[PDB]
Amino acid sequence: MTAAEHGLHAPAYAWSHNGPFETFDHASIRRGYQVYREVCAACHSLDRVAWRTLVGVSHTNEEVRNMAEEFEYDDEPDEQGNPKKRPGKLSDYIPGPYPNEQAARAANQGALPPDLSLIVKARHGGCDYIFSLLTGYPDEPPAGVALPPGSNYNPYFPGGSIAMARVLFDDMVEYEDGTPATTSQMAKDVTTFLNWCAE
Amino acid sequence: WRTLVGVSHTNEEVRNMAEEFEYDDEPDEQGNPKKRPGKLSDYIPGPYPN
Amino acid sequence: KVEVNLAAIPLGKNVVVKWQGKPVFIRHRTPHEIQEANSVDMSALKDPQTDADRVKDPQWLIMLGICTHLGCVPIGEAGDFGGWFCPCHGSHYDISGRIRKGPAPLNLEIPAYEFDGDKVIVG
Amino acid sequence: VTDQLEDLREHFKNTEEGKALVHHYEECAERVKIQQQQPGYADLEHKEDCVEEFFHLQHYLDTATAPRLFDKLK
Amino acid sequence: EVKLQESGAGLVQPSQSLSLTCSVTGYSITSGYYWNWIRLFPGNKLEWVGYISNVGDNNYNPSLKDRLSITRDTSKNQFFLKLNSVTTEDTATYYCARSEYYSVTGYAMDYWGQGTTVTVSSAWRHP
Amino acid sequence: DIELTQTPVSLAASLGDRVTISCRASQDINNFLNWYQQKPDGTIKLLIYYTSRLHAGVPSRFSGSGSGTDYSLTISNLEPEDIATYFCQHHIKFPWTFGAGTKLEIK
Amino acid sequence: SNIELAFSSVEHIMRDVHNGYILRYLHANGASFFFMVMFMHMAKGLYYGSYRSPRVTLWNVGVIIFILTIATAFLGYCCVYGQMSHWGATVITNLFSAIPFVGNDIVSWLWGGFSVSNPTIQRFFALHYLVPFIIAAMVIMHLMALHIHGSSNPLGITGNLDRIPMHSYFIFKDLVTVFLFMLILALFVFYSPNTLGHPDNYIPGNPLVTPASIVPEWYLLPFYAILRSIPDKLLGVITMFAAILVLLVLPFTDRSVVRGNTFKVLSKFFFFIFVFNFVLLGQIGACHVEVPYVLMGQIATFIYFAYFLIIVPVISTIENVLFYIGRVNK
Ligand SMILES: CCCCCCCCCCCCCCCCCC(=O)OC[C@H](COP(=O)(O)OCCN)OC(=O)CCCCCCCCCCCCC
Ligand code: HEM
Ligand SMILES: C/C=C(C)/C=C/C=C/[C@H](OC)[C@@H](C)[C@@H](OC)[C@@H](C)CCc1oc2c(O)c(OC)cc(OC)c2c(=O)c1C
Ligand code: FES
Repeated sequence: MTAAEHGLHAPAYAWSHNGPFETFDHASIRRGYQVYREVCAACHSLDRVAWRTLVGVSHTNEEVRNMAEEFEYDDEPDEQGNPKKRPGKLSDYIPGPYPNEQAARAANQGALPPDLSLIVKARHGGCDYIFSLLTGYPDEPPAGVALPPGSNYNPYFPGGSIAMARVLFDDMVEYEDGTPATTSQMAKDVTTFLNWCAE
Repeated sequence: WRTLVGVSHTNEEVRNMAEEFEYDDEPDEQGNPKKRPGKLSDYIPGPYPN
Repeated sequence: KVEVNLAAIPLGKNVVVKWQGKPVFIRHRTPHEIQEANSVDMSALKDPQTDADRVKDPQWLIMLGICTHLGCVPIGEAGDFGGWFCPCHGSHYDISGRIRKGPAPLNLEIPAYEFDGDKVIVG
Repeated sequence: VTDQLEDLREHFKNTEEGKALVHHYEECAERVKIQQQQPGYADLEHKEDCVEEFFHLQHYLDTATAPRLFDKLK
Repeated sequence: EVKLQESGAGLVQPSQSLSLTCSVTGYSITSGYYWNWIRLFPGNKLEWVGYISNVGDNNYNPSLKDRLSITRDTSKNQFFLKLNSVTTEDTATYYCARSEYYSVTGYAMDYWGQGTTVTVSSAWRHP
Repeated sequence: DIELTQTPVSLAASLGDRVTISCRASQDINNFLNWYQQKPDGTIKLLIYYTSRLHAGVPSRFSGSGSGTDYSLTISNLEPEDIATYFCQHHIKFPWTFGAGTKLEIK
Repeated sequence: SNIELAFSSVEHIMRDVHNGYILRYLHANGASFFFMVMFMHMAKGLYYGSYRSPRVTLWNVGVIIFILTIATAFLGYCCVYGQMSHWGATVITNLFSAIPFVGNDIVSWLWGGFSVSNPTIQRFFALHYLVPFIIAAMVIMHLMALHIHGSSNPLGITGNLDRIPMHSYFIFKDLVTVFLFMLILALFVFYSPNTLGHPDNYIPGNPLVTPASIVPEWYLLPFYAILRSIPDKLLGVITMFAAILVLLVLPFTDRSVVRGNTFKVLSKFFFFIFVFNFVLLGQIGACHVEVPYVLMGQIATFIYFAYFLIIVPVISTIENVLFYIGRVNK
């Protein structure tokens, strides 16, 4: 198999959760959520993650309740059988951006942005792969590589041609704790948060 | 509907009976909801939504 | 049955749609692809079949995307014959969906279909 | 503050191994653009690309930056 | 790649028979399409002569149906043309060509032979 | 025997302008019309088949409009040079017939 | 078991069920360990001649159990309904389409429809629950056949002149390996739960896309490699199935007058050629169908069969004569 087909091997970063005695860095998780909400949520769903699971991990009870109440969910119909909405609660699952697959492909030129609840375990490389994909977008594809209009080059992606454009840019997000929001700082935070979503 | 065929009505009679009702179809290319006439594989529609 | 809007399908691009739970491959073949398809010697095919017996309109290659070996779905625009490659046991199919190499014994099966203006109806 | 990873990559692109690697790629990039200018390039099938050279370079940078990057992050 | 190589006497005396041979390589005559013969008269004007399908069915132009004989040799993978009792009117450059058939687009001649200029003349040529 | 008549039989133009030839038949042919390019060196290749379909290797600068009995073959320019006689044939039924020809000289 | 709910239900066990991830990781990793220990159990047999008289019935029941366990593990993998589950179900059920005439009919019957769908996943769960009890019953038949002849020993000779009770001695010796087994398994369950698995199975099954990264579960790779080595559909499935059945031939192809390899230089050597060849067959299994690998797999496949049908009988005969002329002075 040609190197292009395989994809560039994702290198071994020093994740603080790596190691038998190491837990997650919950500060990194809390930041990753913010990055997911402000940058990833517009295209990617997090269907298997329920609001209540955040409480006591990266946010307090009241914080999650507020975030949850910002979304509308279906409620039991009224006395006349008319459909009516309701604000979200802790027992609900984090909502996706699209109502269905057809809509999802429409907003992304045919491609379907996969759910990210298990993306860390659903890929060879895990965190290393995710982080490397998010920070490994060159500005231009290597010479002689024909990129089909609608694609973006990324060496870590098998085939090198990915339908997701680079979305992480310096200080595109304003961290609550004032941490320098660089592209790699954000990739390290989402990835850590995504690992928690998966495990 | 398909169970009425060969029991109390012909294939045509049931097909026509079913086609008088609407059912949720697969959404269009844009993701918007769309309806379609019923078919033999569908179940006799009820009078109330809930 | 099922319909497909051929007006949408660009030039040399593949489209996979579901029909009876099985996948249906439809390609808008380029002129070069159409030639490559009808210019192959039968003696180089374990399952001899002309491109003409497989397509009603040279522009639209329509077939069931089921590898005749053990069922997997061939990957499009892959393999050593400018066609499809089955990742399961290494079966290569050409730009006409014919079996060229590997354990598969037959060309991708052509389903029944009919044209109708800007769209086709498989089933 | 500028991206820590971008800095590290820039630093290592300047080592002897890095410069030789970018040279090898750039040498390839030239041969390619000249190939694209030639008459009848579109119909070759045996078109050259510089992914291999690029991978060799990116691999070198990764092997150097991976063990250092997180010490520079929060 | 498919190729049609023509050969044969490019000069026949009036009243005699014209014998042209088209050698096909890269594809098989018996495989599946139609193998034609066509001629370009002196002054640019094309006329379809006839063919022989992959099975052996002959379809000629009613204008010449009583003189021609488009045969083939499966073992050598090549088809022939034979126009009996030629006239100076038969003078033209003859081309053999494969015509493919698709149920929606119909017929189309995609592979043409080099072409052989034949001339009906009482002139003598070393055999 | 269906008969075709091309127009303008033998034309000329400079390297650059968009020329437009056209055929016409006695009977009504669906869209069963093919166009052929005939180089001065005695070589003949297929250009367009079934009214608008382009054959392998022919540039996009070759259109093919038409229906019923009127047909056309539009271009855009002649670079390097498309100087050759263009023919057209039908095939709804036998025998098949070609056009009168249309030389495309540059002057 | 619903095809629309399967994958999510396993995720529900993984996230919502107290200690549910421990159940799944134990079950999943437990499957692999089951196979690693079984391979060693079988290898132990080949080595010490446990398959020969009067223990052939014992061995044949074992081969039966091996097949049943493999089918069980397969059915289990299908219940997760990941990307590997779907395609595994498709390929494996299709293995039967090789049967002439009734071939495609059996597949349709196993599927219960046009393709691997709801009816297939639901029946596969029902059968996954059933086979393990059949295996338990066969294990009893296995123990019954073992009991009348007792175990053999590393010396390959009679153990009747010196026996010691199962209790205390072997009850406590088995406890040693039980704890070791639990220690190693715990290491994977808690620290490396997905090392022996595949990431693609963390993706819901999709009937329209076979990932290019598709690879069978590690314990089935050697058999998978054997099938790929044959450029013919039918012959491919037959050879793969013959790879399991040829184990039944060992009692007859072992011409040796002594049981076991302990005192046999040539047999000890070729035995390891067999073990590493099996491991290699597994490695070829994980590789793509490409030039060097295809030939290596075909030669390794040949070695696999040649071991039982050619090597063992030739080597054992030769050693019979070596033991004789190497001391008998006449
Ligand atoms: C369908 C086909 C089924 C068969 C598949 C077989 C798969 C291979 C099984 C995997 C493990 C292999 C187990 C080896 C088999 C039993 C080994 C054995 O019994 O070795 C005994 C030997 C010395 O023992 P003696 O009893 O002869 O000593 C007499 C002293 N007078 O002591 C030795 O030789 C030393 C111990 C050797 C260790 C085994 C190393 C091989 C490890 C494989 C690595 C796995 C890769 C993932
Ligand atoms: C930092 C926020 C984001 C993260 C963490 C993220 C992560 C990912 C990952 C891991 C994949 C899977 C790649 C694979 O299959 O190997 C992916 C795919 C994709 N993403 Fe994102 N993404 C983010 C934001 C976005 C945004 C905002 C959009 C929509 C504009 C988007 C659109 C897509 C699409 C279309 C794909 C399909 C790739 C393909 O198969 O070619 N992503 N993303
Ligand atoms: C109702 C019960 C039924 C129908 C049971 C059927 C049992 C059949 C056999 O068991 C006895 C069978 C499992 C056994 O063959 C001897 C295995 C070694 C088969 C090995 C096997 O695995 C694969 C696999 O796992 C995959 O996963 C993603 C994918 C695969 O291809 C891409 C394969 C594959 O190509 C083969 C040969
Ligand atoms: S399933 Fe396609 S090659 Fe085996």
